[PDB]
Order: sequence, then structure tokens, then C-alpha cells
Amino acid sequence: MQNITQSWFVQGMIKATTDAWLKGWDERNGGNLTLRLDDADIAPYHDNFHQQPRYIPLSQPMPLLANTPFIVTGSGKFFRNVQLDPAANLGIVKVDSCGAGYHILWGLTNEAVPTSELPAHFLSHSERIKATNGKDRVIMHCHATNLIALTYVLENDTAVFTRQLWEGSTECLVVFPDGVGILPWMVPGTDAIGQATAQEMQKHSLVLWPFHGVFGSGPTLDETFGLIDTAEKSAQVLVKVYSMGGMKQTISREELIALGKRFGVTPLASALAL
Amino acid sequence: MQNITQSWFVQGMIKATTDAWLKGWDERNGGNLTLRLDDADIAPYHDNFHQQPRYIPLSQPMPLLANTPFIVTGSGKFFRNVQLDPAANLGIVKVDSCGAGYHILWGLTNEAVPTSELPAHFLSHSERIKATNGKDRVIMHCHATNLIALTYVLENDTAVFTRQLWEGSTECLVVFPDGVGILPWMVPGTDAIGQATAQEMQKHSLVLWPFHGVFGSGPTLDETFGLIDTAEKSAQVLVKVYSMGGMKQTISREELIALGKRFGVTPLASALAL
Amino acid sequence: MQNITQSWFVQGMIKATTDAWLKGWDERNGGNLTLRLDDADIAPYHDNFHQQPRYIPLSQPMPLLANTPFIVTGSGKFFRNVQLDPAANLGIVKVDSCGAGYHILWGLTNEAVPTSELPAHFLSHSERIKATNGKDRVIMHCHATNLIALTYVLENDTAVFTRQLWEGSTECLVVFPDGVGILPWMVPGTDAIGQATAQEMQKHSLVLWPFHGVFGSGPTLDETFGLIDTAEKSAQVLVKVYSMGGMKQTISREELIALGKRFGVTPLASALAL
Amino acid sequence: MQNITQSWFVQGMIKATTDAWLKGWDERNGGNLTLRLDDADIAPYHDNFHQQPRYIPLSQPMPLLANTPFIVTGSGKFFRNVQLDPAANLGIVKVDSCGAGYHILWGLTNEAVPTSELPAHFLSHSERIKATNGKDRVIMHCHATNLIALTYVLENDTAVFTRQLWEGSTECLVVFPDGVGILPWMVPGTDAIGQATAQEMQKHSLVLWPFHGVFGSGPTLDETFGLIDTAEKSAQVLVKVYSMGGMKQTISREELIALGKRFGVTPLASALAL
Ligand SMILES: O=C(O)[C@H]1O[C@@H]2O[C@H]3[C@H](O)[C@@H](O)[C@@H](O[C@H]4[C@H](O)[C@@H](O)[C@@H](O[C@H]5[C@H](O)[C@@H](O)[C@@H](O[C@H]6[C@H](O)[C@@H](O)[C@@H](O[C@H]7[C@H](O)[C@@H](O)[C@@H](O[C@H]8[C@H](O)[C@@H](O)[C@@H](O[C@H]1[C@H](O)[C@H]2O)O[C@@H]8CO)O[C@@H]7CO)O[C@@H]6C(=O)O)O[C@@H]5CO)O[C@@H]4CO)O[C@@H]3CO
Ligand SMILES: *[C@H]1CC(=O)N(c2ccc(NNc3ccccc3)cc2)C1=O
Ligand SMILES: [Zn+2]
Ligand SMILES: [Zn+2]
Ligand SMILES: [Zn+2]
Repeated sequence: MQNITQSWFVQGMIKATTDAWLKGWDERNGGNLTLRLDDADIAPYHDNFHQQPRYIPLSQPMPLLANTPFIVTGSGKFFRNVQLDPAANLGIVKVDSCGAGYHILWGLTNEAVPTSELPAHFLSHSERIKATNGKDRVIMHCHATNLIALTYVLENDTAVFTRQLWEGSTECLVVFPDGVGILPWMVPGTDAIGQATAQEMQKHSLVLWPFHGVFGSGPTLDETFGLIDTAEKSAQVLVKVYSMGGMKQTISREELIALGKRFGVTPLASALAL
Repeated sequence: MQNITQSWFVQGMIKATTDAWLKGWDERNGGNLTLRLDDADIAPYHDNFHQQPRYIPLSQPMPLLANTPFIVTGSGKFFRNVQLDPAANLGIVKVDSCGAGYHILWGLTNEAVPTSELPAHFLSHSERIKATNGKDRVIMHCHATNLIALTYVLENDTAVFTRQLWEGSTECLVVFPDGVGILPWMVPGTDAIGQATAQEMQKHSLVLWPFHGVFGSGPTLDETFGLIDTAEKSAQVLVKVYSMGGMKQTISREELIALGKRFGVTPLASALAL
Repeated sequence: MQNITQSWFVQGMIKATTDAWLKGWDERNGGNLTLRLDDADIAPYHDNFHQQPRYIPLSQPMPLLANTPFIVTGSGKFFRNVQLDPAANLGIVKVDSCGAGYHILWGLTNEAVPTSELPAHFLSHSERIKATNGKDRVIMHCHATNLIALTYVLENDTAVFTRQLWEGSTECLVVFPDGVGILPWMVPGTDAIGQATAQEMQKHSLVLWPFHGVFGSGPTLDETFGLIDTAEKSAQVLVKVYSMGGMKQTISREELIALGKRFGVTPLASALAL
Repeated sequence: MQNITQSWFVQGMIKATTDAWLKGWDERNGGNLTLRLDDADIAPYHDNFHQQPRYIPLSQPMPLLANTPFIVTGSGKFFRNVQLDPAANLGIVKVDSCGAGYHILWGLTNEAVPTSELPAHFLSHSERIKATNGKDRVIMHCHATNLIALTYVLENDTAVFTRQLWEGSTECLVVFPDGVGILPWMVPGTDAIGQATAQEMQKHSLVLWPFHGVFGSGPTLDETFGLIDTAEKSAQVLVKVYSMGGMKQTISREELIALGKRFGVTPLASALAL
């Protein structure tokens, strides 16, 4: 029998980390990746399961994610090294039936632990199932080069930042009609910043952090990568245009209304009012 | 018998799309490619043709493309994965006797359909055949990065933009003396955008969609790729000098007038006036 | 038996050169890279050892490096060509028990000689041992594109340069809390530059050569790569922000101390108080 | 301000129970009804809300239904009396932010509590959101007079039972292509019967309990009533024909394929096999 590394999800995880390394958003060990699975998916690969599932408690209870398996990226690992050693960089966990801990059933070899952003990754998983009726399954974080440079010149508010991104290209409005949410500056790695991010996940599928990076979610990896990929391309044009002397002509407010009606999308009221 | 995946026109598609994802042009699902073929080309590959060709009516009758087969890229597909699975992403179609629709013969599995810009393809394919006596065989669309940012700062004029594009490099004038078409901003995926795009093809081989991208048309795949990339290089040259404070010396009109007649080429008279 | 070229350190250094090759940092033959080894790491591979080891005396005595084996690159050797020929581009040397000479054991064939900057690498190799108690093992030098351009604009003072890099990315204060030291411009390849470069290595892990390149040290082959990669990305963001027109809001001094307080890193007082 | 008793959802809950009383399926206090609302629906009626919302703990957590309001019928109430005193027979509940209980805001005066079959209603509400993508909102239970008679004489199996009601009338195929579910006889009002009912709701929108009654689901009250109404009328002609001696000519298996293909409806596999 083929080992678990030949499964459909493991091969998918290599594709995401390999291509992000060529894009240039994951210098050193920046970025994380988590995926949601089903109990039927991992059924044939019971042989690979470790004989000692390590148990790690949860920071706070998550009743909604009871008996839910995930495949995550280990902490302190290089995204470029994932394609070379899947066993030592990845792993699978399963949330207990109570919602206060998980068991490491494979991977994370040599006392490796999941990403330190797990409280942010798990809290946003819960708030997106409710807002999508169990469709979104993937959470991704990356330090988009063109998005970080924007937070130093643009006002740090939800309205104007979302409006600016809509004018970067035509397809931007269609992909994320709900806009993006930007927080004030906060120290990473704390639960106080995970709650704020999870609060903004209730209304948007794209989250911005000033001077740090970006957050996104989607149904599958291909659709999740496309959401971030489209967002960064719009930022690339703006930085190039802004250094030329600033914007001169752009899409009018009424023009975006006509675009929204054709594709059956509802633009954000706050942003369109600008 | 050699598989259809190894044919010359299939190997042409895998080369052209992969060379566009590596240039940062086709984020998400942006981009499509239709190439005209002959009945002799598809004759040896009758074994792999589908036994139940689904019939899909065309929006408008196209008598000039009757009995003319085409190869198309699927709608909503990702240019990164075309090399990974050409059959699920590429397809072949054939126009019926009366020019009212088309049949699916191979590819486009799992209820896949040709690209949503198909009406914009056939309206321009028919016109380009008339202008160049059937030499044209490729239609290319992609989201070049530096090209789009030019529309945000320069006047959206056919003559003005072509004039600037000629001064960016010495080879640009010879490659496209006919100039590049420009259109107002409009909603994609409609037959109205198909008419306007095909209408301007009577006098230009390239059309620029503001804030969206570019439209290509040429005799073969190799020249079509280099037809737009020549304008992309002039844009990258233009972008760098613009941020420097402006352009101070360039090719003068008196230098340009003698250049074309060295090669015996007829320049665009409208741009020569400026 | 297995060739020494199939060991861990030979394959490991092949990665480091090729990765930096595509970044655009090491055109022609610029840049250097050495790694410290152990006697046990090379014990079983005496088969590839040269029968007669050539002897070269050191310019100045180095007592701390006595009887220690190293692996280095060759002078006048491009970083691209290494993967095509491991033997003709690398070499392993072992300093004598006195600290005055070394013998070439394997590699460096065809009268190959180590890099001309060997005094600068050996001087910094010894002095980093005192500071890190033998943890650091790699010294790297390469022409980082965006760090070179910064010295033309920013003043060459430790307090100003360190603060700007800390503000271009959140993680910078955690990666190099000691700051970056700046030297005056000197003629390369001499011994005067080697003594000043080592002088700054007592209080910095990143030393900048104006208009020439950067120096950095790391515990392993990958940590030293990320250290330069993290610092390069920070300078890349600062280049666009400064070129876009200016910098308007920033991370305040109160936030900077709070960020370093959480991760247990002491910022440089002189630059922090700015 | 218009009274809450004249709202669009209270006047719609009277109609559903009054109409079933004239059918005869709700003798004494048999049957109950629940409806899902939105927070905007009950916002204007804040004035009439009780100042001391009673808190009732739930048997088991229901995290998916957090912060969701409903309207239900009381326990031990007569369907005939709802039109006489709406405030004593109906009530408004709201699940808390965690999912372990609910409050009572209006109605159910003189210490009245919701129906004893709420866990069955709540568990089916949660499940049908996943299998339908948030469209089904209503759950109804009633004792069909004839459908009980069919159980005493027909084999208690899912396959033949589904196919027989499919032969009653032509519209039966279109309305419920997924058939009906039949459970082994268990004592009503238990948590075991609630879990078993929810499992069958993952496939079909009609559930049969032997000798007791029926369950239904739909987007609105009118659409939910017509599902059971169509099922009952189809079962009416069955016993009428059956009591005359049995069937003599019925619908062939072939005609079920032709009718389903006409309206783009995929029938059940096992039922169509018979
Ligand atoms: O109404 C309910 O929400 C509840 O409200 C009141 O409770 C408040 C507490 O009095 C108050 O101190 C505070 O609680 C904090 C607590 O002090 C902290 O220590 C921490 O709690 C963590 C806990 O220490 C940790 O062990 C774990 O808890 C799990 C628990 O061990 C495990 O057994 C299970 O709990 C189940 C419980 O055993 C069941 O009986 C039942 O619980 C009922 C309970 O019996 C009812 O009385 C009622 O609780 C009231 C409570 O009485 C009020 O005082 O309702 C409960 C739900 O039906 O079900 C439980 C779930 O299965 O799981 C526990 C967990 O879910 O994993 O984790 C704890 C969280 O990290 O934090 C709490 C919260 O800050 O605040 C309470 C809310 O106001
Ligand atoms: C949300 C859902 C839920 O049930 N929660 C919760 C709160 C408190 C709690 N306390 N448990 C406890 C307290 C003291 C001693 C033993 C157990 C358990 C669960 C939420 O927060
Ligand atoms: Zn980050
Ligand atoms: Zn496009
Ligand atoms: Zn140098």
C-alpha cells in the first residue's frame, strides 16, 4: 500500500508551499498552512498512525470543532524544506470529542509542535463555518510584499483601504465583494490578537495586519491561493502607480455598481459610500 | 498510436500557457487561448474523440468560420495546472455546417465548457481572417502587469499610446506599425464587448482593455507570444524612466520616419503626426 | 564505499550557492561562503583525500583555529558552476596544529586556490567563537541588491540605520536585536579591512560594507541564509515606501519596547532612544 | 407601533396549525411546528419583550445554532386554540452565544414551555443546513391518518415503501425524488429517536415513523405543508385501490426514468432498481 505521503492532501500541501517560496512571501519561516479533512479521508492510512498520539491541551474550548481532523505545518520550519521532508515538517492532528485538546497521530517528528499561530488559525476556522454553512476548509497566512508597503502610507481604516483595492483591477471586486479588515498594531503571538482577527473574520474573507502581513480563507487550496494571489497583484499596480505621481483617472463609483449588478454580488455599504 | 497529448498543437498549448504563468501574467483563472486548426491535423486522432458530442448553440451565426475546428481553454481553469493535466483543462471544438453552434470532440471533461470569452473569440477570429487573408491563427489574452499600470497614467488613446510604445524600443515600430487598439471600460463576458473588440481588429492587431489586460492576434503561437511581450518590455522600460522624473532624450520623429522605409514598412499615420 | 560528495555537507553547500544564485545576489564570482566541520564528520571518507596535501602559509597567526577542518569555495569560481562539478569548485582544508598553515585534503583540483578574502573569513571565524561559545559555524558575504542602495541614501551611523531596519518589518527586531554595524569604505582584498570587519563582529551579527556588500553569521547553513534573507526583505520594503513619496505612520517607540519585551530580546539602547 | 401579534410570522404560524386542524391530523395535542427567523425580523418588536427572560438549559450542546432566534408551539397545547389566544400557545426563543441554552422573550404566558420534541426539531434544523446550504427553515410533525394504515400492512423497509408512494401520482416523483425514510419502532420522546431521525434527514426530506406519524422539511411554511399534503393524497388513492382487491396496472419502472429526466431530477438508486 502507498504510504500516507502519497495521499491527495499531502501532495496538495507541497504544491502550495513550493509555489509560495518562488513568489517570495515566506522568507525564513514566515507563513502557516492548515487544512480541514474528514474521517473517511484518512481511513485507509491507519497503518502509518503513530503508536503514541501526543496530547496537547487547547488554549480555550472550541466545542464546534469536536472530532475534526486537520493537517498542519510545524513550527520553526522552512517552507522551502517542506518539499524535501514531509514527515518532519507536516503532520496530522484530531480535535478531541470535548473540544479542549488534540492528539498528534502522525508527523511533527522529533518533538516538533504546530505553528504558534494555531489559536488564530482555530478561532477563525470556527467563525467561518457559521458564515459559510460548512464550505470553507482552508486558512492561509503570508507576508505579501506589496501589501506590507501599503500600510505605511495609507490610512489604517477598513473603508478607504478596501475601496483602494477595488480600483486596482476589475476582478478584485468580484473575488472579494465584502472587502478586507485591518486592525490596529498589536503584538503577534498573543490570544488578544487572535480574538480581534476572528472578530473580523465574521464579515470578511481577507484580513490585513499593518506592517506585518495578510490573512485569507477559501474553500480549497486552489481557490485560497487565488484569493491571496489576486489581492497582491492589485497592490503591485498601486505601488508602481503611486511612485509615478499618484492616481489621475480611475473607476467611478457608479461604474462599480453596474459591475456588481451584472455578477450578482453585493458590495460593502461602508466602502461604496466613499 | 501516439496519444493526443503528444501532438504538435497540444505541445504548443502546454508551452504557451506555462510561459505565461512564469512571467506573472495569469493569476487565478485569467487568460485563455484559442488556436485555429485544420481537419488534417485532427484526422489521425479519431480514436480519442468522444462518442457523444454535446451540441451547444452559438450566440450569433458565424458563416465565415463554418467547418473550422478550434482548440480552446476551459472556463474557470487555472493556467498553472494545464501542464499537470491538459485534457481536463484544454478542449477541441468544431463548428457545424450552418455555423450555428459547435460540438465537443475531445477534452473538457466533467461538464467543462470553453472559456467564457468565446463570443469575443469568434467575432474577432472571423474578422482577422478577412484582413490578413486567413494568415492569422492564434488569439491570446493575458493580464500583463506593467501594461495595465500605463492606462492609469497615460491618456487612453490609440495614437498616443502607440506613439509612446514606439519610443520605448527600436524594434517596437517594425513589430506593430499598425498600432494598438483602445476601448472604453466595459463589463466583460457580454456580446457587447465582443462587438467592440472585433470592430477595432479591422485596423489593429492588438487591443488594450483598460484596467483589465490585452488582446492578441497573430499567425502562430511563437509570434503571438512575442507580439505582446514586445509591448511589455517597452512598458517595463517606460515604467522605470517615469519614476526617474521623466524621459529626457529618445528616438525623434525624424529618426523614426527613416526607420520604417529602411524595412519598407508603412507606419501608422495618426501617430506620425504627433 | 559512498563518495564524500554524497555526504550531508557536500550536498548542503550545493543548495546554499544555487539558492543565492537565482536571487540575483552573486553574479559573476562575487561573494564567499565557508562552513566549519568536525573531525568525526570526515573520518570515514579518507578515500577521497589527496595523497599529497599542498601547504600554504597563513598571512597572520590564528591560534584559535589550530587543528580544525573547514570547507570553502575556490577563488575565481562562480556560484553557478558548483552543482556541475562539486570537486572542482569546493575544497576542504585543515589548519595545522600551530595555526600558521593548512593542508588541502579533498577537492580544489587543478591548482585551485581558496578565495582571496580568506583572511577576512578566518579572522571573523575565530572572533565569533568567543561571542557565541562555539555556536556559530558559518560566515557569509554576498551583494544584497537592496541593502547596497540604502547606504547611498541613509547616513552611515549605527543608531539611524538600525532603527530604520527595525521599522520596515515587525520581525526584524527579533531576528537581529543587536543591530547592524557600519564600516567606512576601504579597499577590498587588503588586511586593513579584515581587522575592521572583525572589530564590528564583537557587537553585531550583521556588518555592512558600503557600496560593496554585507556580512552575516549563522549557527547552521540554513539559519545564516534566513538571516540575510530576512534583512534583505526589510530593505526591499523600505525602498518602495521611501520611493513612493515618504513614510507617514510608523511603529512607535512604546510599541518597539513592548514587542521586544514579549520575546525577551534587549534592543540597542543608542538606536532605541532615537 | 404595530403589535407583535400582527407580525408576518405570527400570522403565518396560525395559518399552518389551523389548516391542519381541519384536515384531522392533530387530534388533542399531537404534532408540533418550529420556524427559524433572523435577528432583523424581531428587532422592531423589542418593546413587548419580557423583562426577565427565563433560561432553560439544553440537554447537549448545539454550537451551530448560536445567536439564532426561533418561534415554536407550546407543550400540551391544542392546535385548535392557537387562533384564539396566540400569546398563550406560541413563544419566541433565542439560543445563547455558546449553544448550551436559550432564553424566552415573548409569549408562553402562565409558565408554558416549548414542545417536548424540541431536541428532534433542533437536531434536524442543524443537519438540513449542511445538506441544503442554508435554505430549509421549517420543521413539521403530524399524524397522517392514512399513512399509519399503510404501515400495518406493508413491509417496513425503505425500498418498497418509497416505490409504492411513487406510483400514486405523477407529481410524486418530482416533489420527493429522495424518497422517504423508515425507522425501527422506538419509544417517542427519547434522545435516541432524535439522533436516528437526524441521520435519515441527511438523505431524504420525508421521514416515516411506523404506526405514529411523519416528518417534513422545507424553505417556507407553504412549501412544507404541500410536501406532506402531496404525500398524504398519494397514499389516499393507494388504500382506496388496495381495498378493492389490489393493484392491476401501475406505473412501470421505465416511465419513472423518462419523467425524472424531463425535469432534471435525479431519482433514488435503490428505489429505482426495484
Ligand atoms: O452556564 C454555564 O456556562 C456555566 O456558567 C457558570 O460558569 C462560570 C464559572 O462559574 C466561572 O468560574 C467561569 O468559569 C471558568 C473556570 O472557572 C475556569 O477554570 C475555566 O474553566 C475551564 C475548566 O477549568 C477546565 O477544566 C475545562 O472545563 C471542562 C470541564 O472540566 C469538563 O468537565 C467539561 O465540562 C462539562 C461539565 O462537566 C458538565 O457538568 C456540563 O457543565 C454544565 C454545568 O454542570 C452547569 O452547572 C452549567 O455551568 C454553568 C456554571 O455552573 C456557572 O457557574 O452548564 C454547564 C454546561 O451545560 O457540561 C460541560 C461541558 O461538557 O468541559 C469543560 C470545557 O467545556 O472543556 O475548560 C474550562 C474552559 O477553559 O474557564 C471558565 C470560563 O471562563 O465562567 C463560567 C461562565 O460564566
Ligand atoms: C462556551 C460554551 C461553554 O460551554 N463554555 C463553558 C464555560 C464555562 C465552563 N466552566 N467549566 C467549569 C468551571 C469550573 C469548574 C469546572 C468546569 C465550561 C464551558 C463556554 O465558554
Ligand atoms: Zn506573520
Ligand atoms: Zn482578462
Ligand atoms: Zn564583495
